[PDB]
Amino acid sequence: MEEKLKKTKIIFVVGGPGSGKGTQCEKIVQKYGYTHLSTGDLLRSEVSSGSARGKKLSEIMEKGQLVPLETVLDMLRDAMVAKVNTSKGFLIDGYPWEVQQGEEFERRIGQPTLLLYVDAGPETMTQRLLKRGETSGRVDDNEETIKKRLETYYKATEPVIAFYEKRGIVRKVNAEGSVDSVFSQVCTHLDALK
Repeated sequence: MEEKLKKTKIIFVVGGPGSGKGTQCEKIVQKYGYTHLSTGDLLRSEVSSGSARGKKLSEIMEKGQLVPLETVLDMLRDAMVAKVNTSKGFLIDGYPWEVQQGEEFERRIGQPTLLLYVDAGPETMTQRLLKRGETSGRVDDNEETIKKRLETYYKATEPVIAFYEKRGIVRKVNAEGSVDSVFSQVCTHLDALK
């Protein structure tokens, strides 16, 4: 795993819920071929056997809560190996949990190359969460409050992205609009490590 990882580049294609990260994420695989792997589906697909621990994360993933912070990396190291052999690099969508430190992800995988943040929310996620929420009769339908749900999102990820912006490694995409508004950028980050 790692031996290949150290040799391969890691990429994280993700951002804010309702921005449209995933929309481009796979489109990336379509463009360069970065392995599309979410830190969630890793345990979601692992719950089969992993069902031992699956007890909690199984519902969390359904709860929208936080995914295992301990497994995300070991699994992230698990998500790359199966492709590193043929993958120049790989995509990490869904995001692990939280940084605010740095020394953790690379501590398992071994080498972080690029980090993407699909920046939407005040303008977009508010307008997006609706069609996905309201048509379903959800709460995300808070097109008025979504700004604040996104505001509170700042205190969480915002101090992180910027933190990575200091190193100039993270690249926030502008999902503040349509697919192309978010996509012309998703590739900027992908072409930045290239």
